[PDB]
Amino acid sequence: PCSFGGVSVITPGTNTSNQVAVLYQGVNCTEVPSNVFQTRAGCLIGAEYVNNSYECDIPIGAGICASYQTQSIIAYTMSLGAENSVAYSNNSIAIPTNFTISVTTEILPVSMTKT
Amino acid sequence: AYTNSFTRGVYYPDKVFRSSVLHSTQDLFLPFFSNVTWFHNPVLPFNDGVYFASIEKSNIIRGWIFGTTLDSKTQSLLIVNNATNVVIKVCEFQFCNDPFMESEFRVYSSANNCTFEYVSKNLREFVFKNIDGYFKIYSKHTPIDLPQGFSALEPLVDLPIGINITRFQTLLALHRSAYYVGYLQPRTFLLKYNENGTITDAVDCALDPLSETKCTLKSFTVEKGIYQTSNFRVQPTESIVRFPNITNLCPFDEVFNATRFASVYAWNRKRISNCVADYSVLYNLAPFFTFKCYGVSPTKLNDLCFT
Amino acid sequence: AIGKIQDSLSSALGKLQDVVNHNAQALNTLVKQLSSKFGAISSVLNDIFSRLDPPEAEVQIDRLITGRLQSLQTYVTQQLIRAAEIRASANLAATKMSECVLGQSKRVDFCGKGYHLMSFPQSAPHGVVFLHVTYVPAQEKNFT
Amino acid sequence: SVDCTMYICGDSTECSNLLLQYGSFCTQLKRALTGIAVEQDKNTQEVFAQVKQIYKTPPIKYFGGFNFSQILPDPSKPSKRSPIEDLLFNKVKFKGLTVLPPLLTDEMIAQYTSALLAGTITSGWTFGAGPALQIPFPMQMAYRFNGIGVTQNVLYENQKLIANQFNSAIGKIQDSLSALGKLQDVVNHNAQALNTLVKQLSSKFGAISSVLNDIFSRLDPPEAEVQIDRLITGRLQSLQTYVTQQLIRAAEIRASANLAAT
Amino acid sequence: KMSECVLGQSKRVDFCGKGYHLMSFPQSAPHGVVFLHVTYVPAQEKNFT
Amino acid sequence: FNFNGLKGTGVLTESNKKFLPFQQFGRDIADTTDAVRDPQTLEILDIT
Ligand SMILES: *[C@@H]1O[C@H](CO)[C@@H](O[C@@H]2O[C@H](CO)[C@@H](O)[C@H](O)[C@H]2NC(C)=O)[C@H](O)[C@H]1NC(C)=O
Ligand SMILES: *[C@@H]1O[C@H](CO)[C@@H](O[C@@H]2O[C@H](CO)[C@@H](O)[C@H](O)[C@H]2NC(C)=O)[C@H](O)[C@H]1NC(C)=O
Ligand SMILES: *[C@@H]1O[C@H](CO)[C@@H](O[C@@H]2O[C@H](CO)[C@@H](O)[C@H](O)[C@H]2NC(C)=O)[C@H](O)[C@H]1NC(C)=O
Ligand SMILES: *[C@@H]1O[C@H](CO)[C@@H](O[C@@H]2O[C@H](CO)[C@@H](O)[C@H](O)[C@H]2NC(C)=O)[C@H](O)[C@H]1NC(C)=O
Ligand SMILES: *[C@@H]1O[C@H](CO)[C@@H](O[C@@H]2O[C@H](CO)[C@@H](O)[C@H](O)[C@H]2NC(C)=O)[C@H](O)[C@H]1NC(C)=O
Ligand SMILES: *[C@@H]1O[C@H](CO)[C@@H](O[C@@H]2O[C@H](CO)[C@@H](O)[C@H](O)[C@H]2NC(C)=O)[C@H](O)[C@H]1NC(C)=O
Ligand SMILES: *[C@@H]1O[C@H](CO)[C@@H](O)[C@H](O)[C@H]1NC(C)=O
Ligand SMILES: *[C@@H]1O[C@H](CO)[C@@H](O)[C@H](O)[C@H]1NC(C)=O
Ligand SMILES: *[C@@H]1O[C@H](CO)[C@@H](O)[C@H](O)[C@H]1NC(C)=O
Ligand SMILES: *[C@@H]1O[C@H](CO)[C@@H](O)[C@H](O)[C@H]1NC(C)=O
Ligand SMILES: *[C@@H]1O[C@H](CO)[C@@H](O)[C@H](O)[C@H]1NC(C)=O
Ligand SMILES: *[C@@H]1O[C@H](CO)[C@@H](O)[C@H](O)[C@H]1NC(C)=O
Ligand SMILES: *[C@@H]1O[C@H](CO)[C@@H](O)[C@H](O)[C@H]1NC(C)=O
Ligand SMILES: *[C@@H]1O[C@H](CO)[C@@H](O)[C@H](O)[C@H]1NC(C)=O
Ligand SMILES: *[C@@H]1O[C@H](CO)[C@@H](O)[C@H](O)[C@H]1NC(C)=O
Repeated sequence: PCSFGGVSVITPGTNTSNQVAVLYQGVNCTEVPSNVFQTRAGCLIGAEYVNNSYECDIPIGAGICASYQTQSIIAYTMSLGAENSVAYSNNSIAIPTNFTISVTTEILPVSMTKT
Repeated sequence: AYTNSFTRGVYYPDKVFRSSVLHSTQDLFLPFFSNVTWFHNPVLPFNDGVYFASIEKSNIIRGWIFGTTLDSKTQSLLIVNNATNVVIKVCEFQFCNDPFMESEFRVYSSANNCTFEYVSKNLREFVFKNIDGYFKIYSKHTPIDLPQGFSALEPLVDLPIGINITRFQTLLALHRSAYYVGYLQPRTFLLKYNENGTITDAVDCALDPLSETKCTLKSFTVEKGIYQTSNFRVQPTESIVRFPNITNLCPFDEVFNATRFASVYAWNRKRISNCVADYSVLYNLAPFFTFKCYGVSPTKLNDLCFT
Repeated sequence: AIGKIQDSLSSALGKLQDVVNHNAQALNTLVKQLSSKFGAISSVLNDIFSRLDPPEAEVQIDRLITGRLQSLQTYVTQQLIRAAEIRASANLAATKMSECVLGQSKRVDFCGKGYHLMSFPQSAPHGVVFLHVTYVPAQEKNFT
Repeated sequence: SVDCTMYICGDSTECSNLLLQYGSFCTQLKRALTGIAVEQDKNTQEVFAQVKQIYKTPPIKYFGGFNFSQILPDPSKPSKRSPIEDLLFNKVKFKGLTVLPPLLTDEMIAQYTSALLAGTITSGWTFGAGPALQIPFPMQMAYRFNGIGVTQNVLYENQKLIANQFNSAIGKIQDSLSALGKLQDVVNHNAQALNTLVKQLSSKFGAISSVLNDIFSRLDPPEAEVQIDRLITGRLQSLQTYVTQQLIRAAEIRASANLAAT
Repeated sequence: KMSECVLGQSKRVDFCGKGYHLMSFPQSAPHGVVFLHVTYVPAQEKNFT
Repeated sequence: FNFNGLKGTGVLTESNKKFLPFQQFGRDIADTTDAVRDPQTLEILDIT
């Protein structure tokens, strides 16, 4: 077949900028017809790929997200979280000496409109 | 010279009042950020409607002429406006090759078979279009290279003429004692109406990506995210028709032009193979042939094949 | 900590807004189907019963009935599918009402984050908001 | 994701003007399928992304005897899966149809699982309510027996016996594997709906033919519009059947993801 | 409910009947199951300082 | 009622809309006629 696929537009929101990047879904970057980046989800044009790792903002797929940070538009691989190393040993314990009372909310829908 | 339009050639697509409703319409418009020719004159093409702007406090432009040949032997439009008011007239004319006390109107010398009569700095915009035999004119006069802004144009007249147009020219007042020409294309816009019923903004839905996102979402403010707006389809080039060989004409002659046909009880069957039939040889001979095809016509299968 | 809730909400009710908006979009989509031909000469009955004889107009009316019936039957099926989801959500809200407000739960991450102390309900337009009060330890030291 | 225009019409352009005459059925299909596509990534985040930081075990990896090597990652692998996870993954384009990739790769999911394992083995359940508080593992097991009404000396005086018996009991799990029919059924149900959706294009539905180009080749427009409209209706019904079942089946996997997250 | 109300004692409020759960007994029905929930309910409170 | 081609049913009442000086009737969102102008008296009337 003569390559087909969806085209999606990545936008930071018109209240931030009017810059945009375009993803050609499962299209090889040699059969599209600057910043051209090949991802397992398709060919991404108009965003620069960096080697840092941030929290995901606009999800593209296969671990890759986009953000408006560096301004400009970039792509990158998400960060799952920090890195904690517990000082484990066979005779050490940690015990709290203080505490805080915390308050959170949860919202749940119960009904809909009767038509 | 050429100039760059910005958002120009937007007119009210129809009657019908309306309030805050990002309405979607398909019609003939002047594309945003287009290439508009500039003139300071020669017959120009028509092809499908015309955008025509100009700037000048005095009135140098003294009407237009439209039609197919801009000559006699066929009907044409003539629209003039002296210091009184607009006078449209539709006759067969004979136009001067250079048409133009305070006495004037040496434009034509013939007015035969008239089928319509009518009598009655600064930016003067016009849109001319001709659809289903109707010659419509949109216009607006707003007092002050074109500037930058948005303003929708209102219909003025609608003339059920029927006349075809393929070319037009312009008329100017000479010295004895500047205008624009755009063209319209089939495009899609998303038009914003205010509560007074006027068009205040528009989005060209075939301009850039962002605009396609606004049009698909039906909004002028897009929130951060990723939106599917369209599709990518590679297109094929060239038409390669292969075959092994062989050639000859199908002997239909010996079937239709036979001296004697069989009796129906003992009907005769000629099998056809390995030939090229021009089924268009048939159909002809109109006085008593009758053709009655079941499953297809006689035009479409001439580009078909069977075992 | 209660005084901060007002800032967190005012700067949040997405689960309630989406269910109202989604249903409105489906109802408007139903109305927009009354302006389609569905394979007919027109969409207006005053044109089908005015330029056709009775034996010819019946065929065009059936095309409109089939198209509009199909659209209305799709509308109602999709509401049955969404109705099961709001009912499941209401069953979860009813379970948390008993176990988070009328008791103290030990279930992990069921009545907030931390160690459950108490919860207070607040009504919302088409749902319920729970205020969860939890105990969280802080400032640990190591010992042997 | 299904391309409505390419599924029904298919390449032809005379068809596109006819398909526009049925209203917004193709918009409804895209909206319905996008709802499913967004929820399927959220399902995974709610089951696995329940940890703030990525925890690691200490180099020594010797927790008072208990031997967890069959569930911790294998450093001598490109994928960093555990020995048991390697067994678990060893048992399980068309005419406008496409399959989108997941947002989270399976490496990223493995990193959530190793963080849950490293948090639990070193701090028990304290890291899920606040800061991770270290305690020796043998003492963690003794608290867990206390929670079920067994006095804590039963572990401390029999620590070696419980650790050795555990190590064999977990070791038997691989033998039972080298089960996952619930995971293969999910794959089968979608494969069957995609194989059926494509096969339904070779049906005439009572028309002269099943190909929108052949109709024109051997028939005039007045009659070809009727024949193509029949095929369009039939294949449009196919898409409505497909999307309705995906919504009903996505509610079932969502209920399962809620149970797994709980 | 069969596991948590009949094969054990639950602390989940209102899950196994109204009151403090003690025990449950199943009964069969034509296309379902009927649970008999036995609960403890306090009565006759007095005032104290 | 019939207003020079516009065929419909409903109650006619004085409106408070303001058409442009070339528009005959108005439509609401979802494109259904909800106001007309009387050809003779040039007044806008709502159709409920
Ligand atoms: C518990 O004690 C340990 C040391 O026994 C502390 O962990 C070390 O902290 C320093 C920074 O203060 C790091 O540079 C070391 O790498 C840590 N060691 C290990 C093995 O991770 C720890 O901070 C103490 N915990 C508390 C709560 O005070
Ligand atoms: C436990 O932590 C709290 C803070 O979370 C401490 O209370 C604070 O004490 C400081 C110093 O006196 C005050 O400036 C703050 O106003 C206090 N906060 C509040 C909310 O009252 C408390 O002293 C700590 N307890 C111990 C034993 O150290
Ligand atoms: C179609 O016609 C061509 C031309 O006559 C045939 O080509 C011949 O093929 C044979 C076998 O390879 C050669 O020995 C001849 O020299 C070819 N002729 C020429 C002029 O090149 C071809 O075989 C024909 N195809 C079929 C299926 O009969
Ligand atoms: C944890 O268990 C594994 C087996 O599941 C142990 O690794 C095996 O050890 C035996 C000897 O006891 C060797 O013959 C095998 O070749 C080992 N397997 C592998 C894959 O290396 C491991 O030693 C145990 N760990 C501890 C600390 O006892
Ligand atoms: C405990 O004492 C209170 C008063 O402190 C009693 O309250 C009474 O409540 C009834 C309604 O139930 C009122 O009509 C009376 O006026 C109240 N009495 C007084 C003195 O205020 C309450 O009934 C007592 N509880 C029990 C269980 O006896
Ligand atoms: C249509 O004709 C009627 C008369 O038949 C016009 O009614 C007049 O309206 C003006 C106000 O606009 C009044 O002052 C006159 O008294 C009315 N005449 C009568 C006889 O009632 C009406 O204006 C005409 N419409 C248009 C658009 O010209
Ligand atoms: C959106 O625009 C408003 C002004 O209209 C501004 O106050 C607000 O900060 C903007 N939001 C973002 C995210 O930029
Ligand atoms: C695109 O094609 C080139 C060869 O032209 C190939 O090397 C490359 O791997 C292809 N990309 C993808 C994503 O398949
Ligand atoms: C990212 O790092 C790799 C090596 O890990 C390097 O080859 C590549 O050039 C880097 N990318 C950029 C944009 O610097
Ligand atoms: C318009 O097109 C002409 C060629 O037809 C070109 O010479 C000219 O530069 C163009 N104008 C602009 C503004 O691009
Ligand atoms: C204005 O031009 C028209 C052209 O037909 C003419 O009939 C009319 O007499 C002119 N008016 C004056 C005052 O010359
Ligand atoms: C148009 O005028 C010519 C004479 O110039 C005449 O022969 C012809 O009949 C006229 N056409 C009509 C439709 O009157
Ligand atoms: C206009 O010209 C076209 C050919 O370009 C012709 O088919 C059509 O009949 C003409 N229209 C009128 C009103 O004469
Ligand atoms: C035109 O619109 C403006 C802005 O909404 C409004 O203030 C004004 O009253 C309107 N004019 C009329 C005549 O309705
Ligand atoms: C045979 O058919 C051809 C084409 O229709 C015609 O020219 C010819 O006159 C026919 N022959 C006889 C004898 O009628």
